[PDB]
Amino acid sequence: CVFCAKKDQAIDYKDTALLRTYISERGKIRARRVTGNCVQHQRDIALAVKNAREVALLPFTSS
Amino acid sequence: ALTAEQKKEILRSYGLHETDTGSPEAQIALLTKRIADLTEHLKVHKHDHHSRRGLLLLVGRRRRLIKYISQIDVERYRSLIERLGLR
Amino acid sequence: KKNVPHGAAHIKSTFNNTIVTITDPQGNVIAWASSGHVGFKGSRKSTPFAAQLAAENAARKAQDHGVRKVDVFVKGPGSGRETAIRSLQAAGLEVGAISDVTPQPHNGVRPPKRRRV
Amino acid sequence: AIRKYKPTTPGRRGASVSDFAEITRSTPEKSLVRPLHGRGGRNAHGRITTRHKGGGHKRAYRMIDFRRNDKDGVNAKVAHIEYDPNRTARIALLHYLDGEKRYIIAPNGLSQGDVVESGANADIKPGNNLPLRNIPAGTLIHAVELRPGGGAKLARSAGSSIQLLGKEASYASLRMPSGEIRRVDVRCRATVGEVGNAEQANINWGKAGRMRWKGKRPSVRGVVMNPVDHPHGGGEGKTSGGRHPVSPWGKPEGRTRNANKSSNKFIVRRRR
Amino acid sequence: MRPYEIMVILDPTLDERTVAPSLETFLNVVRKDGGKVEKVDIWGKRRLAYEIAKHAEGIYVVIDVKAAPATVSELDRQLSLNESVLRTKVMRTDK
RNA sequence: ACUGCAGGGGAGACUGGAAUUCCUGGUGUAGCGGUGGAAUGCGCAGAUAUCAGGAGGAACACCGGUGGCGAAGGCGGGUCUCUGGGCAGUAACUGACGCUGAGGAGCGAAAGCGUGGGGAGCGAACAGGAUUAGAUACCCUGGUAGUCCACGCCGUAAACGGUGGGUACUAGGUGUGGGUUUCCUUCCUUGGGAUCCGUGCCGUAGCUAACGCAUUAAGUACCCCGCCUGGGGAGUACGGCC
Ligand SMILES: [Mg+2]
Ligand SMILES: [Mg+2]
Ligand SMILES: [Mg+2]
Ligand SMILES: [Mg+2]
Ligand SMILES: [Mg+2]
Ligand SMILES: [Mg+2]
Ligand SMILES: [Mg+2]
Ligand SMILES: [Mg+2]
Ligand SMILES: [Mg+2]
Ligand SMILES: [Mg+2]
Ligand SMILES: [Mg+2]
Ligand SMILES: [Mg+2]
Ligand SMILES: [Mg+2]
Ligand SMILES: [Mg+2]
Ligand SMILES: [Mg+2]
Ligand SMILES: [Mg+2]
Ligand SMILES: [Mg+2]
Ligand SMILES: [Mg+2]
Ligand SMILES: [Mg+2]
Ligand SMILES: [Mg+2]
Ligand SMILES: [Mg+2]
Ligand SMILES: [Mg+2]
Ligand SMILES: [Mg+2]
Ligand SMILES: [Mg+2]
Ligand SMILES: [Mg+2]
Ligand SMILES: [Mg+2]
Ligand SMILES: [Mg+2]
Ligand SMILES: [Mg+2]
Ligand SMILES: [Mg+2]
Ligand SMILES: [Mg+2]
Ligand SMILES: [Mg+2]
Ligand SMILES: [Mg+2]
Ligand SMILES: [Mg+2]
Ligand SMILES: [Mg+2]
Ligand SMILES: [Mg+2]
Ligand SMILES: [Mg+2]
Ligand SMILES: [Zn+2]
Repeated sequence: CVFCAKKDQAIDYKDTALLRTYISERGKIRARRVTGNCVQHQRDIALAVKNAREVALLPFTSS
Repeated sequence: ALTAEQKKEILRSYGLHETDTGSPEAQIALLTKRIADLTEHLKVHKHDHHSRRGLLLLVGRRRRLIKYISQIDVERYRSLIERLGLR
Repeated sequence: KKNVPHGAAHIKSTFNNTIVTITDPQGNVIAWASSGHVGFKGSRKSTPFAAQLAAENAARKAQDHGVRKVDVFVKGPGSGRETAIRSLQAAGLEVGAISDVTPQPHNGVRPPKRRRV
Repeated sequence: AIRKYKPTTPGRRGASVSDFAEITRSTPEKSLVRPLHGRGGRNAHGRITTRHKGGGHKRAYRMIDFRRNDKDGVNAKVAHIEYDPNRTARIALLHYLDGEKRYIIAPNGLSQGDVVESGANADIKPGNNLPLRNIPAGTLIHAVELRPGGGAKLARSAGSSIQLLGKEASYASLRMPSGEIRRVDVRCRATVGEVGNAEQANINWGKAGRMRWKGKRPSVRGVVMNPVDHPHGGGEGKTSGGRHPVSPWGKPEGRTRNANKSSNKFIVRRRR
Repeated sequence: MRPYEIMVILDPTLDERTVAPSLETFLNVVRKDGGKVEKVDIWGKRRLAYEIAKHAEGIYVVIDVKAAPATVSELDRQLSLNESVLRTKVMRTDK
C-alpha cells in the first residue's frame, strides 16, 4: 500500500494526476487486489474518484 | 453532542469535589442533558427509531442511577430531584 | 444518388436477429439490409450465415452509394458479431477500427423475470 | 390541518373542517372591502343561465392585487393572513414601505412577518413577483399572467402551482395544473411558490345544509324528469336514459373547445 | 464556525477578468454573517470530461471559506440560483 | 471522564450520470419482435435501425469481498445538517450501583389496508397465442392493482446459526477487520513478536444416536427466563382481546 508506505500524501478529489492510476482504461475503479491498497485507502480512493467524476474532472465512462 | 466544555459546565455545577465525574449526581445530570437534547432532536425526525432506542437506553440507565442514589441517601436523592426535575 | 466516401457501420447482433446499418459520420443512414431482409425467417435469422449475408447486402448497397471505408460499432450478445465484420471486410470495404458500444446500465431499470423453462 | 367532528349527530358523522390555524386577525381590512350581492345564477335578462346557484351566506369582496406592477423595488412586510370567502386560498395583507395596504394570495410558507419583494431584482423566494425572464427554469410559480400587464389568471386555487419548463426565444413553456403544456410570453409575471391551503380538498361537508350555506342549490338528475323537461326523461320504472347521454339541451358529450380557436398556436400538448 | 471548501464551475462565455469581482458579492454575504474567506484560487478554463449544460468548457474556482453552516447553505443556495454557475460542490476540509 | 480510531448505523434536505420508455425533428426502407419450433403482436398511415433535442420515474455498474455497521428486521451514487452505538489507550472519578426478567412497552422483511400524490420498467388478476388428450399452468405478446413517495394501520416469515441472556475455565494451527505496543527499529518491514476486541476455516481433549460441535461449544460449571410430553383432529372450534 503506497499510502501506508509513505504517509502525509493526501488523497483528494482534485488531484487528478494521482487519480489517473487506480482507474482502468475505460474509467472504472481498479480492484483492491490489483493495486494493493488497504481497505481504508481503497475507500478513500473510491470516494475521491466518485467525487471527481461528479464534479466532471474525470469521465463517468471513457468508452 | 456535549462537547468537552459543555460537559464541564454541568460537571462544575453538579459534581462533588472539583474532579468528580462518576458520582450518581454528575452522571444523572449528564444523562438528563443528553436526554433533553436528543428529545429536541426527536421532535423533528419523528422516524429516527435507531436514535430513539439510544434515548431509551439512556433513560433506563438514568433510572437505575436514580434508584441507587435513593437507596443510598434519601437526602441527596431529594436535593437532586429538586435541582433537576421528576414526573 | 449520394456520395459519402467515409461512413460508419453499426452491427446490432441479438440472440434472435442481426441488423447492419451504414450511416454517414453525422448519423444519417445510407443502407440497412438485415438478416430478415435477406431471404430468411424464424430462428434461422440468428445463424452466422444469415449475418454475413446481411453484411454483404448492406456493404454492396452502400458501395453503390459511394462508401469506401467504414468504422464499425458492434453491440449485442449475438453470434454473427464477428462474421458480419469479416463479411464487411471481404465484400470490398476496409474497416480499420472496431468499437464496442453495448449499453451498460449503472444498475438502473429492473429486468424481466428469469424464465423457468 | 383538517379537524374531524365527533359523530354526535347524524349530520356530523363524517364531516370535517379547517383548523384555521394559519389565520390571524379574523376581521378584514376596512379600506380594501367592496360589497357583493348574490345573483342566483341570473343574467341581465333576469333568467337562470347557470343552474344550482342561490342562497348562501352574505359575502364582502376583498380587493386582491393581481397586477403587482407599480411597486417594483419597494419591499413589503406580511402583516396578517386572513380568511377569504371568495376563494379557496387564504390571503395575506402586505404593508409596503411607502405605506400602502394590499392583499395578495398567500403562498405556501409565507408566515406573518416575512418580507416580500417585487421586480427583476428580487430573490427566488415564496411570495416574490418577477417577470418570467428572471425566474430560473424548474421553479414552482403561481398567479401567472397570460398577457403582459393583464393580471394573474393561472394557478390561483388552493394548492396549485405551475412548473416552468423553459424559455426558448421570447416564450416560456409552462405545465399548468391540468397538466397541459402551454406557451406564454416571457414578459409575463408570476409569483414564486405554490398556493397555500393545499389540504382544503380533503374537507368532508357533512350535510346538505352546509352546502346550502356555500350557495349550491339541489341538483335533479335528468333521468327522473319527464320527456318534455330533459332528453333522459320518461319511462315506466327507472331507466338509464333511452339514449346516449346528453346535456339538458340535447348536446352530446365530446370535446367542446373551438377547433380553430386563435390560441392553438400557444398550446403544445393538450391535457390527458 | 467550520472550515468548508466550495469549488465552482462557471460559464465559459464569461471572460476570466470579471470572474474575480463577480463572486465578491457572494463573499460579502459571508463576511456580513461573520465568516472568513482565505483563498479564492482560480483555475481558469479547462475542458470538462463531459458536456455540462451544452458547454464543453468551464472556469474552475475554489472558494475555501470558513463560517457557520447556515451561512454556507445560504451561499450555495445563492450560487446554484445564479445563472453563470454550472456546478457547485460544498465539502468540509475537516472530518 | 479524557484522548484517539473504524464504520453501506439512522433521519432530513439538495444534487449526479449511465440505461430503459415516451415525445419532437432529421436520415431511411420493409420488415421487426419472439421461440425448442411458432403464432398472437407492432409496421408499411413510415416501424425496427441511426443521429440531435426534451420529459419523467425508478435503481445506483466499476469500488464490492468470504469484507464492514446494526438488538433483530436490515443498511452501499454524492454533498451538507442533525443523531445513536462500538473498540482501544489512560487510570482521572463513583464505589456492587450487577445479571435475568412473568406480565407490559417499543421496534419489527414482504405481501396487504386507509387518505393523498406519482407511475419509466417490472408485473398478481385479466386477455390473446402456443404446447397439450385437456393446460384455469410452465413458454410468448400485452396488461390493472402493486412495486415509489407522505402520513397512519397491520405485527406475520425457513423473522435461521432451525442454537435465549450473563459469567468463568479447558491444546493448538492458519486467514482476515479495528486498535495499542516494546524488542528485532529498518531486519523500510510497514515485516516479526506481545496484548485487547471482532469475523472465517481446520483441528486435541471432551460431548453426541449419528451427522457433527469443538475458546464464536452442541465441552466443564453457576444464575434467571421461554418452551416440550406419541401422530392426527389442530394452532382448528367455542369464549375473549386487538
Ligand atoms: Mg330586463
Ligand atoms: Mg351544477
Ligand atoms: Mg341529484
Ligand atoms: Mg316522474
Ligand atoms: Mg314546465
Ligand atoms: Mg325531446
Ligand atoms: Mg328517455
Ligand atoms: Mg321512469
Ligand atoms: Mg324496468
Ligand atoms: Mg346509468
Ligand atoms: Mg423519507
Ligand atoms: Mg411514457
Ligand atoms: Mg422517426
Ligand atoms: Mg428510434
Ligand atoms: Mg474512594
Ligand atoms: Mg432485561
Ligand atoms: Mg415477556
Ligand atoms: Mg409500528
Ligand atoms: Mg410494503
Ligand atoms: Mg397503498
Ligand atoms: Mg384490495
Ligand atoms: Mg392511491
Ligand atoms: Mg412484461
Ligand atoms: Mg407474463
Ligand atoms: Mg389464456
Ligand atoms: Mg412464528
Ligand atoms: Mg433474515
Ligand atoms: Mg422457532
Ligand atoms: Mg450467550
Ligand atoms: Mg449460554
Ligand atoms: Mg483471529
Ligand atoms: Mg439420544
Ligand atoms: Mg469444525
Ligand atoms: Mg445435544
Ligand atoms: Mg386462529
Ligand atoms: Mg373467535
Ligand atoms: Zn493503506
